[PDB]
Amino acid sequence: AEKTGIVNVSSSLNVREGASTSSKVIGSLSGNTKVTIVGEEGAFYKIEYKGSHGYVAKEYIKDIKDEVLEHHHHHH
Repeated sequence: AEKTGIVNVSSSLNVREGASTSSKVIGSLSGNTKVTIVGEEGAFYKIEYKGSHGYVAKEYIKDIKDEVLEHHHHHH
């Protein structure tokens, strides 16, 4: 069951490849941007980053709810 967390920042959210507060930044994501979570580890959530696995703190994650959107958007 995949989970989507809503990003909440005053400017932007940094993405780390490790799990520490200052491990290694590989890029950043826009605010209110949804992130897919496949698991959790420590005080940080694991997400599927394009090219590898991104790690972010739970503090920048708010309102976590499932939302995979049913297939076939076109309504019969």
